[PDB]
Amino acid sequence: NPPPPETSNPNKPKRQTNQLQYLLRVVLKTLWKHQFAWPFQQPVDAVKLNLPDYYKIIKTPMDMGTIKKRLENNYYWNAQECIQDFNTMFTNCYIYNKPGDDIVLMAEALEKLFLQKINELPTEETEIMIVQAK
Amino acid sequence: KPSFYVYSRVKN
Repeated sequence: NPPPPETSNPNKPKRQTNQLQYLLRVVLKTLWKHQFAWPFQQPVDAVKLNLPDYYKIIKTPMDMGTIKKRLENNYYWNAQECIQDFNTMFTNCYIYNKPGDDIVLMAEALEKLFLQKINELPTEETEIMIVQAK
Repeated sequence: KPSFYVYSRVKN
């Protein structure tokens, strides 16, 4: 099993804006308690699930746990890359699996809810906190 | 573990 994506970087700055705060407190909150949230709350354990070719095909793995801990530690710079992480999770599920599979339908429902919630995003980004690299 | 095959099902 490959290591999970980093959630903190000493060479990267730490930023918190109103949109990232919203993504953590509303979007990630409401997608975490969704009924179809469990297959995307952990990194894909390709060893354990008989999926040896998974990381040949998913070159950027992503899960709601990694995104959650990235938002908690203020690892992101702005909201766009957190939204990109969510979209990468959904697209990883899509590319890896088949359009009629149950997990693809679950990811599609999650993505629809996510797109609604991010449509409810604050339009103007306001910086709350910034810390330079250590 | 029974509650594991449920994981292995929705990721054929």
